Amino acid sequence: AFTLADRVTEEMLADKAALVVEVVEENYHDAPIVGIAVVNEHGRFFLRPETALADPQFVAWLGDETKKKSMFDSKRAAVALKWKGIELCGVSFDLLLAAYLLDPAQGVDDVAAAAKMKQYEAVRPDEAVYGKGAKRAVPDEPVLAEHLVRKAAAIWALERPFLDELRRNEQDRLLVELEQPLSSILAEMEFAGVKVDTKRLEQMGEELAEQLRTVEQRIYELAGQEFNINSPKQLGVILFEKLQLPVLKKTKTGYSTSADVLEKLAPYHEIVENILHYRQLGKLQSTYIEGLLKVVRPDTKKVHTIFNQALTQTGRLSSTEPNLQNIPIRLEEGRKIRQAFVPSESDWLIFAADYSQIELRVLAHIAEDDNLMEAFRRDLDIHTKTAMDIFQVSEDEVTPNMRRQAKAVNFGIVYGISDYGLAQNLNISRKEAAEFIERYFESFPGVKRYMENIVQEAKQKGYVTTLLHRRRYLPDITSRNFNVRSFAERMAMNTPIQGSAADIIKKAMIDLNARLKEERLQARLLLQVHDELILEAPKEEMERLCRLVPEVMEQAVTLRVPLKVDYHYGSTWYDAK
DNA sequence: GCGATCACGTA
DNA sequence: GTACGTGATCGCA
Repeated sequence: AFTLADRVTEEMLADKAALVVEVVEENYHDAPIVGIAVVNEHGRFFLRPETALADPQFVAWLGDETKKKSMFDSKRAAVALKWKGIELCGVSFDLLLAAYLLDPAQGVDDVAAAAKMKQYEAVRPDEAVYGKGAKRAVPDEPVLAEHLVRKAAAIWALERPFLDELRRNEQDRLLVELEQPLSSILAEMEFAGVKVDTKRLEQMGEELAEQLRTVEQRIYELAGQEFNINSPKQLGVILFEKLQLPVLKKTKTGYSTSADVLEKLAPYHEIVENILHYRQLGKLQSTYIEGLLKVVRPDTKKVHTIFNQALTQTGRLSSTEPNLQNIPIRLEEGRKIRQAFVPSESDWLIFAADYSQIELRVLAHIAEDDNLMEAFRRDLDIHTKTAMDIFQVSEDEVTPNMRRQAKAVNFGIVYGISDYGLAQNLNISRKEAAEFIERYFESFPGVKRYMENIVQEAKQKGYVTTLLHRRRYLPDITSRNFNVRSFAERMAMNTPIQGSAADIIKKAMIDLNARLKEERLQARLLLQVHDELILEAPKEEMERLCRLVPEVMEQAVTLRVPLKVDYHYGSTWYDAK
């Protein structure tokens, strides 16, 4: 039973409650709140949002940090309330983040999935209530209210079992002093958003458009025919049947036309380099020009990404609508779209600070490899130093190609890519790649020991852990299938590395947000991008930030090797280089 | 409309 | 054959 309340009453404002502030729009920025459920010691209550969000006692209760609330995905409700001018405080337990720390592979995205983890099933999955895709819709108040009360009652019942397992895993502080405080920082970053110079994007767009139609006209000429260049099937007919170009790699359906195999087909026909150029420009025009323009809010002229904090298996953040963690950087006209991200106020600047080789530094510390640790204590170029060791030469003898290959080995560790993957990246035979790895392990025997020990430890315990006690379970580690076991072994090696880097950057963000308020600076965190923090601040604060931000990031944790931060600022994201 | 598929961008 | 998010095509409704 539950009270479908018409008025907010004193008893709904207990100082501990499960709270549900339901936002059904996937993108919760400036999105409607469809209902409110409160469960506490005195009862279970459903509130209409027009009612509750106009009651000064309820609003005051939302914003009172000493009135503790338990929620599922508090950041969604916090941001939706931010857009209504209302602060949400006192969230002492977030069920979504608790479920994510306990087992990231469950894919827990609604209360029901988390509840299943504890054999609690008196709640429906959200897709059963709301529908899927097109037939998505808010149901009637009786149906809506019951579902919201049931989610709140589940949260109420589930806090204690979740906190108990968290404590057993030594993850209670990880939840309470890292992920939940970070969730507030992320909410504030999303709400603030990034200002976008839509005029320059549209200018870049009109320019790729004229360059696309030139190259595209060239392609039809070289094909002797018009076709959908965007359709890898049609393009595959033209390259491999009409032009008789050799088939170097097959895709599950037909012929691969990846930039991979196309570069190897370029000597055979001038159409290929044109297809590659069309691909590059169309990626930018469609995904980055047209994509970003679609999600700039015309009220703010800002993008307000949503950070997904309970998605990745490694503990990294992901971001959506737009995804600002894949904005081009390696090729120039790609990276020039970062010129479209500007400060949101005049006389402000963009400030970007990034960890230099944080994953390899984490590895040096976890593996305690004396050579790796020396390399970083000397602040060497790690790729040059790896090439020196692998190829047994002095620094003066490292050719760019030796460095490129040492860099690919290092990248292969940081991402745990397969031995077959190193051979594929370096376009070498699989055995040539094997003796590469071997040479590396002879130069870094501590990394080899770490590789072998962490795989044994994963087999033994069932999981691997990061510096801050995040864990990833690896059931596939015993599978009698080779490819399935290899990936699980590679995740055993890579997850403590990537996940520890992720932990460090999140602690950096927490420590930085406190120091900014402590220093009374107007600088604000805007974006985190796996290893980079991006802020905007008044011109007048750049100098204090050049000292402050790298200091906070480097001191976030004490490793056996220094942490190194590079930082830049400029009047756009591009120029913070 | 909705998925499966391919391709590609970042870290 | 790493972590993910997005756009296009395409075949089946």
